[PDB]
Amino acid sequence: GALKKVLTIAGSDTSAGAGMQADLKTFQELDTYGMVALTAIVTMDKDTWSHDVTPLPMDVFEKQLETALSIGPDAIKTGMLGTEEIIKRAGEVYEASNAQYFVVDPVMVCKGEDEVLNPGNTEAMIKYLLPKATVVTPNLFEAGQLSGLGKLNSIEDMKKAATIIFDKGAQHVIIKGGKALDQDKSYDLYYDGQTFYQLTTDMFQQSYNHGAGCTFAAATTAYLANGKSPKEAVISAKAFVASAIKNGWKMNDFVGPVDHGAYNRIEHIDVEVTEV
Amino acid sequence: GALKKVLTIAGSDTSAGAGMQADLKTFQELDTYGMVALTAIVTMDKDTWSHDVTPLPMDVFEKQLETALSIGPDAIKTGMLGTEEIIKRAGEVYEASNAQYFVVDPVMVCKDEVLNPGNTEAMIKYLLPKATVVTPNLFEAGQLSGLGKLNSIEDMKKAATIIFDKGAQHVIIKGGKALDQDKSYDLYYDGQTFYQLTTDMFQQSYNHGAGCTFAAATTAYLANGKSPKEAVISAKAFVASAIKNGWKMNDFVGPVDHGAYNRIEHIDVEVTEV
Ligand SMILES: Nc1ncnc2c1ncn2[C@@H]1O[C@H](COP(=O)(O)OP(=O)(O)O)[C@@H](O)[C@H]1O
Ligand SMILES: Nc1ncnc2c1ncn2[C@@H]1O[C@H](COP(=O)(O)OP(=O)(O)O)[C@@H](O)[C@H]1O
Repeated sequence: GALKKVLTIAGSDTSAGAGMQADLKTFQELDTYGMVALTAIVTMDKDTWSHDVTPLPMDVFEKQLETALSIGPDAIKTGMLGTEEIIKRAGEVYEASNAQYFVVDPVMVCKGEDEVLNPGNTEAMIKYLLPKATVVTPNLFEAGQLSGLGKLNSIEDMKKAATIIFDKGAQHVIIKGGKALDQDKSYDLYYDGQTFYQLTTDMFQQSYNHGAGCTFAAATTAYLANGKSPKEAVISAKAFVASAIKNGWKMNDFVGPVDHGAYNRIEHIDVEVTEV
Repeated sequence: GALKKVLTIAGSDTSAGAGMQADLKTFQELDTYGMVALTAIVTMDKDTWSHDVTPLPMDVFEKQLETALSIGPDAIKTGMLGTEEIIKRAGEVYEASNAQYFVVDPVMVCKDEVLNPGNTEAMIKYLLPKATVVTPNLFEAGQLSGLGKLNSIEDMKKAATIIFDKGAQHVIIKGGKALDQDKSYDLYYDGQTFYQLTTDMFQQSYNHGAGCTFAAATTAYLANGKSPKEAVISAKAFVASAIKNGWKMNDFVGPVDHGAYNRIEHIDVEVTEV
């Protein structure tokens, strides 16, 4: 049958490792028809790599959503969304569409590493996106914010956060451990409301991992669209991103992206799956 | 070795078949590191499919170029560029970069007339003399050459000569549906020899993004080390498969399948000196 239509709602990462660029790249690697409704353009200073976020006007955001809704996505992913207004609209486009899958990557920006910048966006994601999400994909910080637990440091903490987030309406929860968990291996925790699954790969180099989160969530969405269950989709996504990470490369002294095409071009990576 | 970094200077096609979307998708298919400096956003009315083109401000355009230049592209493609100002800056950024390859897709909208011939003039002045490859369709080639309507391979040879002499190192004029409908003929010229490139003419219903995809593939193939002639032949094969495997999105548009070459099938290109 036809390619599945997969929409991301996200900003442009000019460096092209994260943002909508990671999304579209990943959708393409996974044999789906990628689409984007652009929210903002992120650029980087040539000397410091300091970010500058330029919002797109709401009129143009809405016109893009109108076109995408008309086309009719089979699955929708949200990336980093910067305002309450866009968060609310993203949930509404999903609800208006005939998409069967909604993957929410609840991206938050930090003022420390234990302090959120812009707590209002967290409340808006809880209010508008969690109750709609097929899969929500917080990192360890984000999971602590969504759950209200604060700092999480263990699989047991992640289980508690997943329970809470599920109870807030997300159908499936994957709490990424990854670098933030800082163990010998890379652990994530998947929950479906009944069983907790720990997903494990090797922990690869950490220097060039830009776009890992976006890519994981994008892969999850494409795998869902192509007919994997949420559990299978997150397992497959972890393999996909792990290869991308292993094969990350140095862009400059400030960043290096994952290699989105590594899973297909270079190597598959094994994922261990255990009940916890 | 490292992925080649390939930048497109292009707008967003919200429908995702053409524009920067086709470019990034094609770059990815061809095992390069795709990047975009966005010039504009094109949206379509849900009921009539009427297009609205929203230019992006020059300040955000410049911020993107600074980032992309810092990264350091190995190859740059230009897509549909809306203003003489942008056309000029695109050539400048190529020269400022260490990129070895510049692929200019001289996209025009036919309104033997364009909306603003000043854009054609700016392409001639600022882009053609920097281009490794320029990739006009039959209409665009008439405009760039000053010949108007082209009807034949012979006309295409004249237009290719004129465009080459305006300073493009290599010229491929796409005939496609405009020229004939039993086969899809293109004319490649390197200043020395004229080559006709041929595939079968495939379905014509769902061909959205074909031109962008062709120029994007040319760019990636040059970045990955194919000569200009081999790059354009490979690009024609790549897009031929994408066209053959095109599909209906809605009543208004049917995109090419950018991944068809690698996932579905290759298509051989017949090459003959003419
Ligand atoms: N260096 C690494 N090696 C292996 N897996 C990793 C690594 N970094 C992250 N991951 C995995 O990549 C995915 C994305 O992780 P995420 O936590 O979103 O990235 P970040 O560290 O930016 O927050 C998760 O599946 C996570 O386990
Ligand atoms: N229906 C078709 N069958 C086979 N090849 C085609 C078809 N339509 C276009 N082509 C080829 O696709 C490429 C892009 O052509 P074209 O669509 O003329 O560019 P443009 O969109 O800029 O008009 C060329 O190599 C052309 O020969």
